[PDB]
Amino acid sequence: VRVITWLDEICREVKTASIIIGNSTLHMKMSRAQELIKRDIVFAASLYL
Amino acid sequence: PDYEKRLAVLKDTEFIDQNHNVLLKGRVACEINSGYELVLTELILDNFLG
Amino acid sequence: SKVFIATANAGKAHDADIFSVSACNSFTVSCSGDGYLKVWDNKLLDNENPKDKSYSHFVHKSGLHHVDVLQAIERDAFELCLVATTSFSGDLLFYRITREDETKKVIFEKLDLLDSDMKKHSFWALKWGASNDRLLSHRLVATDVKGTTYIWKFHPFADETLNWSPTLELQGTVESPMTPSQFATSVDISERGLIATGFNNGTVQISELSTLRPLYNFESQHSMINNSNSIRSVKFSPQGSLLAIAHDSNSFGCITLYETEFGERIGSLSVPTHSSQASLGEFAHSSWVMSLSFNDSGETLCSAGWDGKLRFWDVKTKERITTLNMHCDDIEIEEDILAVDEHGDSLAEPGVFDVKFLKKGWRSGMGADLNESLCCVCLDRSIRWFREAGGK
Amino acid sequence: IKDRFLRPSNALPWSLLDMVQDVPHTSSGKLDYKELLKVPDPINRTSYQFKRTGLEGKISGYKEEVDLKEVANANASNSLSITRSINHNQNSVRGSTAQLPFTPGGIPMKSVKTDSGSSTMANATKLLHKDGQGLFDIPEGMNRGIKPMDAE
Amino acid sequence: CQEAATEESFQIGLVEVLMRCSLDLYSQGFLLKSVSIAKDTIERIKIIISELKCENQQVWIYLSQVLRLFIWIESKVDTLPVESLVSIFENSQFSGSEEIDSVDNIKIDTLLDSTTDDNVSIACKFLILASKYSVSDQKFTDIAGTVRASYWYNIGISELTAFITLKEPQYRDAAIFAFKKSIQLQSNTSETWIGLGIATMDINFRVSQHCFIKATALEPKATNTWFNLAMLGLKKKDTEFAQQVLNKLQSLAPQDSSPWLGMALILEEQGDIIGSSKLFAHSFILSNGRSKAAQFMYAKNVLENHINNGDDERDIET
Repeated sequence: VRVITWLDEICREVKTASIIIGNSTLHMKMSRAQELIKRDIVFAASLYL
Repeated sequence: PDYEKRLAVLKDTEFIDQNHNVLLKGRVACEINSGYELVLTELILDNFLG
Repeated sequence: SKVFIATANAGKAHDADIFSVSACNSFTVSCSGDGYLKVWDNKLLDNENPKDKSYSHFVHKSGLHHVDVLQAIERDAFELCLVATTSFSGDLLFYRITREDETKKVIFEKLDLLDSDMKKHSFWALKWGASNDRLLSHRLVATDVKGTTYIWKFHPFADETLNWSPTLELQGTVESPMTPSQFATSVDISERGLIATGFNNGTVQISELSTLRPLYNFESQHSMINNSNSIRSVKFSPQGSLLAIAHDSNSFGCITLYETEFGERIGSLSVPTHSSQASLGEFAHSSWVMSLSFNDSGETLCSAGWDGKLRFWDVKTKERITTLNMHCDDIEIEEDILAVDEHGDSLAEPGVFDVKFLKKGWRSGMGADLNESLCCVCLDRSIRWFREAGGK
Repeated sequence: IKDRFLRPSNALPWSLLDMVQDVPHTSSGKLDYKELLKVPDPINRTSYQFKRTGLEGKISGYKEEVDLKEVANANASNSLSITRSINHNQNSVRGSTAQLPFTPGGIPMKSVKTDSGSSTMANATKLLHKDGQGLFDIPEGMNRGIKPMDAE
Repeated sequence: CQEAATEESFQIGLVEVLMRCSLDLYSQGFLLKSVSIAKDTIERIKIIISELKCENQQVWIYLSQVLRLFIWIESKVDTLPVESLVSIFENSQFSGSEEIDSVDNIKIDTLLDSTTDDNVSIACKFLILASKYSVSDQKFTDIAGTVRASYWYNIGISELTAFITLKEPQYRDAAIFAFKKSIQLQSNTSETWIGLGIATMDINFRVSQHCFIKATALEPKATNTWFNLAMLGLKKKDTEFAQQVLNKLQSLAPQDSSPWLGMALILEEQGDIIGSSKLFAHSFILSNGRSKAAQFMYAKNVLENHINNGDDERDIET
């Protein structure tokens, strides 16, 4: 789960950098990944609200 | 002194230019906060990822 | 604001598909293809799906596809609350509320407001209005096959303490301005007063309700197909002068932002959605989109798709915050789960019909203060609720 | 059978939209490309300020002033001064690393003016200085120069 | 504004605040709605000029800037309610210029009956007069050159804009003079190094290259200075120069559309089309109608791919 989270962090970090570099397809791919991995147990409720 | 040696590799790898300022390679790399940033920076260059 | 989570759930509400939802501070009610009304209570007990706190009511044989509730407080004589629902045939049956705390026996009055002549026009996309002494009539806009909008001033009170006298009326008849004759898809009012109208050919024409005024229009975004651009839900920011239009495009969904005065496309609400495998373009959702909705402030927009996906679109800067995914297995109790439909299709990505916000102090099931709660209903006869994290 | 196929196109097929246009290069030069070229926005060197009446003066009397320091208020150049204009392109915290950051405390950031020319722009324009009464040939950082219209 | 009838602090401040309502929305996206405020508040500004009794330089700068949203953008020519602003000079005080009058030879009340009154040119002249003909420092503090060195920038900028839009040497000359004399009277605040570089280098290859190269001294980083140096590609003709200068831009600050646009142009003009297209599209995505050529050149390059082929209509991406 932690690994998956850190991958979300990465895809975010790379997304900005991807945009900066230029390749829009790459950015889309990053955001396609960022769509799919962020769900269910991977980002569940924070039980301290 | 060691920092200046870290500049020798950072100048050689073409992330920062020889006049000690940031290039596109150094720019893109500025986003990555992880420790394994140089290889990751080198991963994004060609259509290999496409 | 960030990511919402399940405050309460339900499943297998009606016999047919649940085509729309109607929520307010007092209660929430859903309409369906079999054509009934189950008035779900807002105040629950700690960690329990009520079910029996939603008393059913018989309406129609054919069905009920669109529904909405309105609440108000004109005076101390009567705390106002009113419901009206549309059918597949097309008759807008009004339903007057009369509640008790203990029993909760909400039986409706036999309400036949209009005579037989006015029902030549159908009733498809109804929408109530909240007027806080801008115009004394409680606004309401509907559509029909001929393309026309009607209002009904329902005041039981005296002087144009207060003696009982419920009535029906008309503010002004706004027709379909565009030529030739067209089907009016959907329509909604605004708090400021600028009340645009949507059509089945992609054009949204700006207008006003009381003055009988058709202002101006604009061209669609790529319209060459049979059903090229069909506008499903036009919506407005509660405070601002922006206009969020929801329309379709062969398979995909298309959400567009405008403003009332200019009518210029600064941008369409889209993200990297799946399309042609590798070479993508720009769409709101991968499949179709039906119901858009704003939060109380008018910043976070929330669209309801056909692919079992809610997405939170930031209005101030056009970009998605996050995506909530809808599956059949999200239902809580085991008996109510419908994984596969009767005609053989997995419901892992069902059609989400109507998402609708519940502002500060409406929902309070478990772990919620003055919260911006949310509700949603899907193709698999389910109904679910979500909430903001924390509150304060 | 007797309609669907043989009925001609109401629109036109993209196969037979090859005779549409030609694209000339010249618009009908240097000024043709760069229409956007422009000086920065008008400077407001003065500033409206209004003070107080006197003893326990809850906003009545006033006297005005003028300020001057560094440059225009924008994060594109630098503007390390904390009083800066907040644009409509920033998140709660992250946003972007493009816009330059706020001040650091403690450590000396060496950038003194040293004046009430003489030594204001000391080794700034003096370092980058070469030929022909201060006609700066090369853009600084690299070595190349410039070549007039006679090349081509 | 309803409470305060005519005070120097509140109602002058109402111009200083509500002017940027326009600029903000212009930067964000909304124009035609937001220009309504700009159009309306001009008359209000005039009303205030006589009512509050405060026709300062700051007010004229504010109105100059508001006016600048009918010059940088010119689809609001039909609305243009600035025709009744000669009465503003009659309402306010009139100090009058000295050096700037001799260049173009256009007075405060001598621009109404012009040679065929075009509407854009009416706006341009109302800009020119608004900035140039403003009163001197009457009952207002100063400190070493702030009265008539910063004000040369106000002049020189407006006049430069007038040149850029209309293409008339008369205003260009008065811009040049302004930036020469400002240079003389200051030469350390790094705003005079830009305008002079811009204006004078239109005549020939490198007279004011002294100004435009060494703008980076007290000004730490660039924005428009390194972008407009790409004009050497046709006003001199060196190709590597054009791209190698923009490398420093795109390395340091790629967030803006301009360098992307410029490179895209460079790659286009040589030979390559697909990479150039990609670049232009990316620039467009970044800007979203921020630059002029961002929208235009995109549509151009896309249309250039679709000349001599004619792809299938059943493709959705196209």
